[PDB]
Amino acid sequence: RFVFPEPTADVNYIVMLTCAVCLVTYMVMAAILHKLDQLDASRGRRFKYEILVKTGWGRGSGTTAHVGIMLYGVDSRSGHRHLDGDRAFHRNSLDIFRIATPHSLGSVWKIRVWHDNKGLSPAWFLQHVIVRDLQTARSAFFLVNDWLSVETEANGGLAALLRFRRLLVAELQRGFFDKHIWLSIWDRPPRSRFTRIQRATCCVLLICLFLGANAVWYGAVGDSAYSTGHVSRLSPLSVDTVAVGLVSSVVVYPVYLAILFLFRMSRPAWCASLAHGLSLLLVAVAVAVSGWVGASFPPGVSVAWLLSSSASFLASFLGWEPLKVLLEALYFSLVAKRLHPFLAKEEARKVKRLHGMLRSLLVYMLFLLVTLLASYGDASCHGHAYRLQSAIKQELHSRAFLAITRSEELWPWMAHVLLPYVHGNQSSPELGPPRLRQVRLQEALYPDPPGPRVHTCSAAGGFSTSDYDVGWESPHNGSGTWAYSAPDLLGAWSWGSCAVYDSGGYVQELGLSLEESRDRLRFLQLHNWLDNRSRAVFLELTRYSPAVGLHAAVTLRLEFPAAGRALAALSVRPFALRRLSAGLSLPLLTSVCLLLFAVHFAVAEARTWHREGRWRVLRLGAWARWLLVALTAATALVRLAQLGAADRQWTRFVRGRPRRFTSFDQVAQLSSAARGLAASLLFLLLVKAAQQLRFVRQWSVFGKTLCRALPELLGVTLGLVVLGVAYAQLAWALRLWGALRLGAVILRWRYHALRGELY
Amino acid sequence: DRGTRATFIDFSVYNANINLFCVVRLLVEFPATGGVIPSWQFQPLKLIRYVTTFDFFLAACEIIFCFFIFYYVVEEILEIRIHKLHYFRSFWNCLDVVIVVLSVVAIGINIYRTSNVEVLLQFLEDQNTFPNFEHLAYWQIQFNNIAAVTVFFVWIKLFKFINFNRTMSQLSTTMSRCAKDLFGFAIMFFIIFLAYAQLAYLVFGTQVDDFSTFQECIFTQFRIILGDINFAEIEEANRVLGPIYFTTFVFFMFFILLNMFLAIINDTYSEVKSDLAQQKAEM
Amino acid sequence: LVFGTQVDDFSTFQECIFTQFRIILGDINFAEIEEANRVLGPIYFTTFVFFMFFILLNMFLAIINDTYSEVKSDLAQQKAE
Amino acid sequence: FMFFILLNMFLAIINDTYSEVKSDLAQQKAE
Amino acid sequence: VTTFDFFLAACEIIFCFFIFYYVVEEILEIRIHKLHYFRSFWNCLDVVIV
Ligand SMILES: C[C@@H](CO)CCC[C@@H](C)[C@H]1CC[C@H]2[C@@H]3[C@@H](O)C=C4C[C@@H](O)CC[C@]4(C)[C@H]3CC[C@]12C
Repeated sequence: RFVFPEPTADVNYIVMLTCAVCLVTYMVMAAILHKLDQLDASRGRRFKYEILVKTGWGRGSGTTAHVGIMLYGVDSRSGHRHLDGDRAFHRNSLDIFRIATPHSLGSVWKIRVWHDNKGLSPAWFLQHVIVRDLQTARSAFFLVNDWLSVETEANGGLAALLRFRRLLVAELQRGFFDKHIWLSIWDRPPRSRFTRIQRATCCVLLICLFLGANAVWYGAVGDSAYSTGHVSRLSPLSVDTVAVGLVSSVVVYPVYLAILFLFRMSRPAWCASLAHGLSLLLVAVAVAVSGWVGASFPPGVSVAWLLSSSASFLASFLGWEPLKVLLEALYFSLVAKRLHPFLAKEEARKVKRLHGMLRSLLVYMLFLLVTLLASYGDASCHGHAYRLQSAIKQELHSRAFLAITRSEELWPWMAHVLLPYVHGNQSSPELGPPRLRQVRLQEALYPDPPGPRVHTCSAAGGFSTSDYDVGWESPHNGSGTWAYSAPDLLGAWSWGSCAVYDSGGYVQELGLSLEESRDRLRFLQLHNWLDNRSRAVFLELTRYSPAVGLHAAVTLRLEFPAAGRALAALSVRPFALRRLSAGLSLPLLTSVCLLLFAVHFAVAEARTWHREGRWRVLRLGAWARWLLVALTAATALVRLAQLGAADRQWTRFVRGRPRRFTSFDQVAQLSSAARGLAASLLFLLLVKAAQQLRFVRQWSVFGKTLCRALPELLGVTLGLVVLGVAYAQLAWALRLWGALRLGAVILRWRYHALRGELY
Repeated sequence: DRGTRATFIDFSVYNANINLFCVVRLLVEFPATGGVIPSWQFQPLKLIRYVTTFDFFLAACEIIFCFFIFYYVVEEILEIRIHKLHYFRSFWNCLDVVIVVLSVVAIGINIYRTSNVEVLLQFLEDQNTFPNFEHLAYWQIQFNNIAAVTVFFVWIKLFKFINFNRTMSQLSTTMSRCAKDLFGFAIMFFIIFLAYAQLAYLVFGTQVDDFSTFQECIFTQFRIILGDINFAEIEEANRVLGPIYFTTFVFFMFFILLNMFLAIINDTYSEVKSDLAQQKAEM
Repeated sequence: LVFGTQVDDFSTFQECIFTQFRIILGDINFAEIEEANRVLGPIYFTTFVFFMFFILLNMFLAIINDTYSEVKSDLAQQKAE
Repeated sequence: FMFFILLNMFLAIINDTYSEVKSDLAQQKAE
Repeated sequence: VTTFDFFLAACEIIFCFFIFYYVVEEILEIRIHKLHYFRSFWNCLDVVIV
């Protein structure tokens, strides 16, 4: 019930890219958490009004005591300092509680306090914190405010025999976002010792272990349920992928609980510094095994593995960690039943900025991952495409075709090199007969004076659309033998030299076998099919290679700038015919994920548009956001359109394969465009990754010295262009002008000034 | 048949005048998409070294080289253990470890390969059978690829020894101080370089054959930087994104990005010289 | 050491120096450098252009750019002295 | 002597002309 | 018919966008900002050019 496959060497880039992204995000997040933890370490030793407990209820109190105060309430919790006063807690030594406690909820039960001293004390009981409404009014200035003792029952709202409910609610409210590992890298309570950074190590350990376990199960266990393979459709049954995700998460959970237990309660003297090492091994091993088991995935289970990993991550975030914190709270409540679970205020905005950067980083990394998948999901049938197109160009004698001018050697060319290429013993299986759609114009051309061409082609007119007969025009009885064959609205725009062409014109099927096709070719040659105006010829058939699984649209074009001379151009476009009805292939998943990101960016833009109101125009940020959204939406829509068009064309073909053509060319166009756009989109992201390099004190100048000198560079470019247009208005240059290294002096001066202004 | 995918032809020659075997291998590859791809390899091995006095001279120099590398590794272990620990913030000691590692790898390869010559003896038993010299040529190539990098670093290390007057010392100071800040711009420039590389690979990497591979894209960009490649084929490859890419690359990374390197060096040298000149107004 | 047997442009030693000088003028071939040694050849080519056109040829200009300004300043001050 | 020692004096002259123009303009407009 | 006149068409589109930007920018200088103040010889060119 196990197998060591090692079948092939063709690596699967999906797992490698996912692992690389998951480690890079961990590295950068740890870099941020380093400073976010150094701030807390320095701070190791409004929310409401000015709390004031200045009282003189007692005397002769030359001792010390600690008065802890807890600001209860959801999303806000913080302790308080000791009972230090103005005269060392002595007679009438009580000051206002002006302690930094930024945690305070709304009109909720934000009241909790306790006292701990060296045994007992005199009748020195400060009344309460007299803070009603001065800054935020988290509560009113009214309480019991009388004599008390140790462990004061400071209950409130806006014996205690029922310790159970109170203990459970307090423990849950304190640990519902601290023990929960996932969203705890933001809400770590101060004065703790869990270090604020190894929390990220636990998260990366979970991610890598999930990836490794899922990669092992997919393509390493197919004996017990042999349900995988050809009988397993990659489409999510919603009964199976979730199940394997859940079982993987459950089985991997205990080692996480062991490594966390070794982390928590370690200062156990110094074992924490060992634990990191363990992690830096295990994740690597996990990545390693992925890089060994994922190399031989069939091309359909890769999306299933991603879905399983996502489900596994979402499972351990929607109840498993809450279950752990709940059981911990019950264990604490039922075991030992513990009863207690401008100078220096600028740092608040720094912490807010760091939290914002940390939150945006995850979205950036997810977007980078999804666009990397959309780009390089099939970055293995890419060199094969180049080899296939080169081979097709070579065996068609492209050089011999690109060097013909007269409109007479075309027939010997086709009869000698093309027809033997189409037919034969085996001879490169074709998947489709050829076609000879042809345009006439009806606006008879005349030869130019002696000389090949003076400037360009000209004398265009209205393309003919009528019907004709053998030879040419003679409709006598009924429909013409050479019908117009009206153009389809999908598949056109070859964009030749003289004009932009379309898929309309008079066609020829060019037979099926070599003998009949050759005879018909000669028959139409002698009857003057191609000697008249006949702007274009448009020979284009097909190609398909089963070994790699790639189709190729081949198009040959001879164009007539003048009667007697031609111009040759060929285009071989390789692509992969992936239908939309093929299930949940990776391009479809990436397309439906990119639309969600586009919608998110649009929502985030409108939420600020309507918050600031209108006239937010004239800001570069809005234009940049609205162009990024448009680019993402265009990419997704073009990919989806290509997927739909492929299915449409394939169905049309399989309908009438014997004697149809079906012109797959349009698909080859869209597959190109959908591959270009994404290639640009990723580019933008990469450029952004350069700019965010400015978050280093030493390297922040490289952006300032380039944003400051922009007007000068534009002025120099303006000088260049005006001298360039002058150079032609009197009727090299660019080289000599660019050899001046003009921008260098401006950049040097700006750099010197910025460095001088940096100290 | 149609199923074949590769063909090899192998032989070797002696050329008894000088003492140098020459092994010849010819490969022909048949891709599944059709076509033929040839390749060749001629390797001048030497296996009967000890004939002339110069050979004994070379052996003696090899022994002395082993003694020298042993001396260096001993004096490096002594320094790492019996002196300052974690002395890696120098770049003058991180160079010694590289040199000694490369040298010991070269010596290990030489001991592995030179001591392995029994195939020659087997051929000399009966000389009507194909000799198997393929492994020896591979290991000779690997040994050359290591020695050629070892000598480079040995030559590079000489820069430590040139501070014998004011001018060389100040040039060294300028060159060292200008490395801490050039590092950031180098990273930010290589990021954009790789962005262009991947864009070109994705767009033109199917019909140009100069962009047919990522490293080929990098080499093509470097050649364009030198000023060697012209876009006379890119328009045929693509007319929309071809000239746009070419113009943007040749404008942003040859008129703007490439001058920050000049600016940083110019400013660093100026401030260093000014500081060293002011160092005389106090004395 | 790497290309001194099969390119024919690095056969002798001085030939290597002259070939590098021609590379400085932008006259590289690269059709044989990459096929004579697929690894360690392109590495040499790439690390040679980054350490010459970016670093080591921007240092002569820096010295000649600083000294010219310094000498003009001193000479103008002396003339106005 | 043509690419290293003689080409760069031209660039130095251009650089000095730019710097002098900048300094003179700054002095005039800040006077 | 050419591969250069399309660049000219793109430049014309960019020019139309720039004119839209300058016309959507000038109306605010008369409505929100104090109006009937053109004795500057600078607000004069801004409107006549548009
Ligand atoms: C405000 C300040 C900072 O304190 C920024 C400095 C910007 C400034 C150097 C820039 C802004 C526009 C540029 C000119 C261009 O518009 C057309 C030309 C014509 C050409 O024949 C020669 C060159 C020249 C004059 C340009 C000279 C430099 C200029 C004046």
